[PDB]
Amino acid sequence: TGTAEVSSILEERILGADTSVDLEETGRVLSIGDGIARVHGLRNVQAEEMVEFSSGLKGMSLNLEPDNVGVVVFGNDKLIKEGDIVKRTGAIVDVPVGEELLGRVVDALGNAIDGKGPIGSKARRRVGLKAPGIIPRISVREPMQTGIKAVDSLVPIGRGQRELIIGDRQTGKTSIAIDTIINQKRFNDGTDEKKKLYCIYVAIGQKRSTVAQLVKRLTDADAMKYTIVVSATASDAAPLQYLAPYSGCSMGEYFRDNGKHALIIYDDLSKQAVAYRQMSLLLRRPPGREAYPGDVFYLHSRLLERAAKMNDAFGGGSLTALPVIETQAGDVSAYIPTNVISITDGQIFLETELFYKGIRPAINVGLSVSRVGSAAQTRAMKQVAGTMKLELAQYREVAAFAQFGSDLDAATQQLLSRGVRLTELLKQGQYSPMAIEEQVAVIYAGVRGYLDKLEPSKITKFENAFLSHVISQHQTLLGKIRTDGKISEEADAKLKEIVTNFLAGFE
Amino acid sequence: VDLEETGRVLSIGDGIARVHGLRNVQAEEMVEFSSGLKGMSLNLEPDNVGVVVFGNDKLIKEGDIVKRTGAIVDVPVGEELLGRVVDALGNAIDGKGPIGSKARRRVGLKAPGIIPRISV
Amino acid sequence: FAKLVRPPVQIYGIEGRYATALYSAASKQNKLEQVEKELLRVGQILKEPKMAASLMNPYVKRSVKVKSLNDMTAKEKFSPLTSNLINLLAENGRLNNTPAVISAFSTMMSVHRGEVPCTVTTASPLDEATLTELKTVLKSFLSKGQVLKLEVKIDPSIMGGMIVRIGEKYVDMSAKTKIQKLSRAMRE
Amino acid sequence: ATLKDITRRLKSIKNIQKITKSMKM
Amino acid sequence: GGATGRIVAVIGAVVDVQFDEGLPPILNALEVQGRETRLVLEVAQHLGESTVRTIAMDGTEGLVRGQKVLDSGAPIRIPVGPETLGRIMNVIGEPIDERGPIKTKQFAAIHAEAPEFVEMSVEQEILVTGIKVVDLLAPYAKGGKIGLFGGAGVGKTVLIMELINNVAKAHGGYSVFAGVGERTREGNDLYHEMIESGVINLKDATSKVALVYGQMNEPPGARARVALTGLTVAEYFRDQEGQDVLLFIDNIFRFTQAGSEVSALLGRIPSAVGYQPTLATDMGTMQERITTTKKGSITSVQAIYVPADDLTDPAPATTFAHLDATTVLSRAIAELGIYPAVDPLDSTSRIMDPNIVGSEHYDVARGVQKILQDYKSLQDIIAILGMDELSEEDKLTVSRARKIQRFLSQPFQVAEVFTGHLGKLVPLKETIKGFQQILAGEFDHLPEQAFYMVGPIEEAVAKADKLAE
Amino acid sequence: ATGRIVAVIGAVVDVQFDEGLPPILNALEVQGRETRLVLEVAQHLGESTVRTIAMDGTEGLVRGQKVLDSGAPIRIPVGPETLGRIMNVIGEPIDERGPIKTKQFAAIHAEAPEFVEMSVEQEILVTGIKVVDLLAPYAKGGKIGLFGGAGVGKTVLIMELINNVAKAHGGYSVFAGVGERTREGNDLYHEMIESGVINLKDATSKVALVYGQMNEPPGARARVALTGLTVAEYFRDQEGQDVLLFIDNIFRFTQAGSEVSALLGRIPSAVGYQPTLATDMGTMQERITTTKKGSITSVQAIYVPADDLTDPAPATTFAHLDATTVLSRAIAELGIYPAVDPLDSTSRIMDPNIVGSEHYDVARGVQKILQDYKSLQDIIAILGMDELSEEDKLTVSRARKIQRFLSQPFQVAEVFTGHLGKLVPLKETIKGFQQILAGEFDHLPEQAFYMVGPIEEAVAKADKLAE
Ligand SMILES: Nc1ncnc2c1ncn2[C@@H]1O[C@H](COP(=O)(O)OP(=O)(O)O)[C@@H](O)[C@H]1O
Ligand SMILES: Nc1ncnc2c1ncn2[C@@H]1O[C@H](COP(=O)(O)OP(=O)(O)O)[C@@H](O)[C@H]1O
Ligand SMILES: [Mg+2]
Repeated sequence: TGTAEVSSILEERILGADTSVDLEETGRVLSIGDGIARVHGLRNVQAEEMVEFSSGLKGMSLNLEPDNVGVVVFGNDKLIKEGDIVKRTGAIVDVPVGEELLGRVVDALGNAIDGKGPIGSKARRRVGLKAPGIIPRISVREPMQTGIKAVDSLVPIGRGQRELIIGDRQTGKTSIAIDTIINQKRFNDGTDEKKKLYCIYVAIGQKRSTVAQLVKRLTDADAMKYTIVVSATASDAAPLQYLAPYSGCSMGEYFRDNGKHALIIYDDLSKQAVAYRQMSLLLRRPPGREAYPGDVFYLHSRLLERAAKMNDAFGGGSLTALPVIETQAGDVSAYIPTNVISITDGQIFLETELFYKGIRPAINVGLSVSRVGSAAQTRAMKQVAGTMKLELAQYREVAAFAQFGSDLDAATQQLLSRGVRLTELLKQGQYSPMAIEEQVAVIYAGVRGYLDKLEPSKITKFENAFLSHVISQHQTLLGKIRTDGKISEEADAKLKEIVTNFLAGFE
Repeated sequence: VDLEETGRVLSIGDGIARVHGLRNVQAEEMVEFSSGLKGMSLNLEPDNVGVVVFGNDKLIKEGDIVKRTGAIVDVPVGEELLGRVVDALGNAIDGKGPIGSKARRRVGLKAPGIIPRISV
Repeated sequence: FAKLVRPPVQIYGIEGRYATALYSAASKQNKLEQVEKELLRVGQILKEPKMAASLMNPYVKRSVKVKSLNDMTAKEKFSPLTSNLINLLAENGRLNNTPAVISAFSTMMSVHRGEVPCTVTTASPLDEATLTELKTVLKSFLSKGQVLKLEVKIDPSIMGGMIVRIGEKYVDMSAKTKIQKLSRAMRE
Repeated sequence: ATLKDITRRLKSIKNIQKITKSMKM
Repeated sequence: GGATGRIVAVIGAVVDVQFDEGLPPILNALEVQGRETRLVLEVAQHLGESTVRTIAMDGTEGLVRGQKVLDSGAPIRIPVGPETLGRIMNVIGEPIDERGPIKTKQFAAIHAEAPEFVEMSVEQEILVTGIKVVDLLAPYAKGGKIGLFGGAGVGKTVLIMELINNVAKAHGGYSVFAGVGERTREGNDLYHEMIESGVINLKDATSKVALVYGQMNEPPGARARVALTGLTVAEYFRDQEGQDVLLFIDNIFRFTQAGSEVSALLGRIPSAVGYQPTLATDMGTMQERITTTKKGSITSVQAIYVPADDLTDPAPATTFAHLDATTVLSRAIAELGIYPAVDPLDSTSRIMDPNIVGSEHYDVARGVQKILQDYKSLQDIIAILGMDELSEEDKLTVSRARKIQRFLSQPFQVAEVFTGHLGKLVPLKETIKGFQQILAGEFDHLPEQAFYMVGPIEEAVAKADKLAE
Repeated sequence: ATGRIVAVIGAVVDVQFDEGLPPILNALEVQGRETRLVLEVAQHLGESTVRTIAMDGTEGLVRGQKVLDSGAPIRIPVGPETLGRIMNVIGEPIDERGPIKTKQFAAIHAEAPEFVEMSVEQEILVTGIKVVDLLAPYAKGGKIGLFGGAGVGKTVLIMELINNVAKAHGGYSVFAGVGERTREGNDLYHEMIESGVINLKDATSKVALVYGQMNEPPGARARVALTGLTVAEYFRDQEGQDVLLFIDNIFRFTQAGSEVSALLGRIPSAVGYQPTLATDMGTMQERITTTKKGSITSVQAIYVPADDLTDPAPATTFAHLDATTVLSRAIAELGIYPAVDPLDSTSRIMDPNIVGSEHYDVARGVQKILQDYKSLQDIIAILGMDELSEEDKLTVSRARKIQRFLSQPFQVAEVFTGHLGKLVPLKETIKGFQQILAGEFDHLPEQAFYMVGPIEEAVAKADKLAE
């Protein structure tokens, strides 16, 4: 009943002592399944270790069950045959990292796929290293600005943390990632090393044409200085989609060990869980719940808890993880959304009735929360977003009473009106991230309540005209806001004056 | 020593001690481990006996010598157990001295038939 | 792998797998009857109560089993086929399966001789002239260049008799099944 | 029942409960 | 190369063949002889003493233990060219239209890699099919994976007939239909309608659709790999023909059913709901082979079954992950009476952006979706008390949204026998003007049944005049 | 002994021993690693094969790799030299301040106390918080559980529990973070340092930290409760002290045990969990009971999945629970920090046979008057009789004063807010709420009770407000 007990290796064992295949560095391929070889030999291989197949392929080896090495094939299983010769490489699989990976779409073993030349990497980091502990890291001390006003006001991100974008399929959720990338152009144009940034978009099991659309959007927004795009599409193999987030996270770990800041966007991390379930169930590892095996939480935690700000001794480098989860019709109670919501330090939740109700971007909150999302803000946005969050918290209770709000009292009517103006301030066009200074100005206008008399369909037109007016005329005021970091009574008085005058001359 | 009346633990795992030999054993029998423990020999197979233990598996190694008692799973019984906290096997765990039981009631006999019964 | 030499009867299971390996090895090195008689000598050895009691019992520490079988091989000077066969059965721990692999490889060699395991039921104690003419017509009946090994069994229940199974082909003139065919004919 | 049926039923009665509080106010 | 082997164990498709001389690699083709027809085997795993575990495509009634198979070096090769246009072939490569053999020169191998990242095209141009709810709420893409989901009885086959008619006649290039486990009479009506409409010409080589049809009652190796046959034919019409080609795969859920059936029988652990663990990987291969490249432009409309209207089944969810512009075909709006019961509130588009299509089209589409999404919660407000207390404006937007939702229905030309109405063609600009004219407040007085089964807004005017006077 | 790694699946590696063999539930040092790789033996299958849950990243393990066997189940460093120290389930310090120089080790995987090592007296454990010790009081040997979150003051209440029990009783405490987030664990460590519970300067700290992080395998997360319980069992059994095991999460303990039993090949139970759920919770939750010598007491932060109570992990948890104090944001946005809901906190010890007739009478009066205030608050919000009666206005004034009085200034919040933190014993809470319910202090404003410790300081605050 044994797996290695077949008459081929038994016959070559008892017809005469071989000592010829060496059984330790090499190994002959036994039963090759749909994507998993169970090779015989490799007595000196270690666990999770990348071997190569004589076709010219690679493949990483797990389960070792006392006579057999469970090597999962890094490619198509058409050209691996029974009896082929495997060879050890000698090391757990590495990822070529460096500052030469930037602006070039690569593939999860660290090899170039866009065909515009090879990667000029100088050092290879071992993938799947342990996360840094308690003392080497510190908390979120820098504000990570998405550019989305709803996110940067209500649920801001911190340079130093992990923030799980969660929603149904085609409910924003990658547009927020592309806005998070394109927002960092203005911080990567100039000075301040502790502001400049490196985005890493790890696409796991997407279509490959949408990765081409993603990289064309980033190139014509000139988003290829900050960015690396790691891509393991749906045509690629199951273990190469499994190993894609750890590769990009190793690149980001290179960026945060050397002082600099970085973020990573794990697009379709649920598909990484699906690929791991595929390869484990074909390794006949015992399935846990929904056929996901035991160490799936251990997988996503070992992936996601590598993101933290570092103390001033260990550079000042920080990482920001942004995993992405498709839920199936709001089923937040599934296996993978419950696992990653228990892992991650915040969630950005997108319920979709807001999207088709016409408030885009689709961050439909109340379930959405950031567990550190007050200290990860500039004091301008801290003040304005604190008052704005309390106003929306008073608004969202009474909206079912606002569908019949016409025949109620006046205090509600004022509160619900202010909430409607703020909720239509939070909507924003796609692929146009706002800087912190102008969104502080807009949400300031909404909080101080120079909008309560206007029509609802005229709020967004006011928003665009107010952006044009404040960018064109009052450059120095946005300079005050972005250099002081806050409104200190003179920006307050000047904004009183300019918003009263522009409301006097709007129509 | 003798595989007729004693046997050796092949593999104690999650809740089962598969013990080797033990040929004179009978089904559902309290068979005791030389770790001082008890168990009951459940499913008899032509290679091993599946004895489920009556305690933790931490006290039992592999190849720990298993010995038959000779009687089906019992519990000490009587009016001398009155006033007293006992364990599930009959050992007094209240600390105030051992039990003075003389009889020994089997733990798994059948309910009476419909004739020796009479209604409430 | 190496080209595994095809055995004539595919005996399946674990013991058939060990036996096909041993047959392919002994047919590469072409000492088949030598390996067969050595396996018969091994099967005579391991029915001794001391050796089989030492082997079937656990907690005799498998390394000591391998050492004892290597010393028993080096005492009676086996060929290098069955030496490595007994060592492999000791290393895998399927020394419980060694009389069955001896039976399976004996079956494979008995088909390599060309024997056919003939079964006949006369359903009565038959005589020697009947057996002589039956072996004559059956040896003519089977094939060219193959030798039969026949067995006869009896039972008074099945009336008449003469069922003959030769090489999966089962000719059946038993009076009971004639009454069964007429029974399916009569009920309709 | 099935799962989506009870999800539909809970959605319907949560909406009826909110609208009935609205009628109450 | 043609190495012979022995069938030794037979269960359906799953047939174990023992090779000892030459072992074919995985995903191959074995010709089982001994049958009066040919039998083909897709080689997969090699378990030992060399053992291929193959899946057998025709019915295995009558396979002897110990039969002789022949081994060729083909993944599976099919006749492919301009000769295979007007003819129906099945997955092995053989014609089932009873018109002799297919005389071609070059063949093609069914299994290939999805091409490369550097060959992925980047252009996105809108495709207008003449259907209203498609043209404004989920527009198509010339060079994009169009998918239309639905349960059973929602209208996917009538919609795919309307797309085949209204697009394959409005196409100078070629077409490839792939009936992947579609029932035989609907494909038969497709073949006879194609002959009588003239897109198949039975007299000469003036055809422009190539049909690959595997029936729904074939073993799962013949019902999974027939989609790949359609992919191979339409790849040749895209790789080195140099032609804009469109492929209609109806109905890729038999692919996943076939994979789940063999994975039950191959010896793989069942995944989530009961499908194979290799669902996302296998469908990733066969949905990333089908995309437009820099060499040629190929657009793929996919009729994709969902089981009993359950969109959270993992195979429709991963199919959503592969598309570019889906279209949900619900049932509830046909319980209303709108056909096909299209959900645009669950439909997507990569093509719908204000720079791609326009600002006018985008704003009227988002206005229609905004007023239909608001109509749901407002309708649940209605459902307890009624039309009495909503407001002036609330009752006005309820009636306006209901009028729009009745205006989404459109009589198909191929479905002039289900409703009796003749069926019309609507351009894009007319759909934009009609929905912008209903949102603009022009038609607040006409009844809801005046907009029900119409084409342009002039047809709604004519039906309102017919109902009134 | 010396055995050999022969197969590796993560936290499941099995060792083939050829000689003297460790029993079930034991430790193994895998050698050749740059760190220690401790393993936990259980399952002897043959050739002395033991299925060891392997406790760290098992990349680099080779077949036939030598394993030293240490005997003991797991030895950790316990002692009074462990306070202020962060360790992980090997017993290894991960705060990078040298080793834990202690004298006595102790083995995790110990047993429950015997039936004769029990206390038959349900002594009311008095924290010192008014709302806690009046409406859901604690128990020596309790297994109590707090239902908090992020925005609520869970950390402030935890450090206030540590300081109040270390001052009032003589007990130190241990905080087992099970599946503790490394960001959240680092913030809680800096919070304890800047509050003064942990002192890095001398030997006056009050808590020992055991952080089993999420990035560790579930074999190394289902032992965090066992490790922190072993440290607290040292405090119970060699000082006879009043100890607090604070487990930050019982659901991650159950999830870690579920993933261990999933990795070990066991057929899983109901809703996705392990068969051994009630047994594992039995082992741990019955080691935290009181004895005749000490009074270990668990306060444990508990996560209910899908907001469900009938799920098996809360089913076993609430089978072992005693108090269930709710923390929330509603009464926190009412200004009271933190919003320990009493109306949703059903303590089992609230019984006049156990805590006394005066205590239970006062507690029933408080809970009844706040329930009646919630009903009359609904009616006064809808304005049906607009101040319904003099009795309505009287109970609204009384219970508004009580809700303002349930606040207490905390000593852990003293370092940045000047509201000095008071300890309020049980007798003073009884006297204060009895004199408020008796109508004695009706002539005081409601603001004179917000953030005041005892009742006589609320009198003095009413005097100092009258200016
Ligand atoms: N203004 C907008 N704000 C946010 N998201 C938008 C906006 N416009 C379109 N989107 C949607 O965001 C989606 C991003 O893709 P994504 O949701 O990740 O695809 P998938 O459906 O595979 O999850 C696009 O499909 C697009 O429909
Ligand atoms: N435009 C239309 N007008 C009238 N009926 C339609 C229209 N489109 C679809 N149908 C209805 O759809 C049904 C056909 O369903 P079909 O498409 O075969 O099922 P599926 O959607 O599962 O493929 C017919 O009953 C037909 O009445
Ligand atoms: Mg997407």
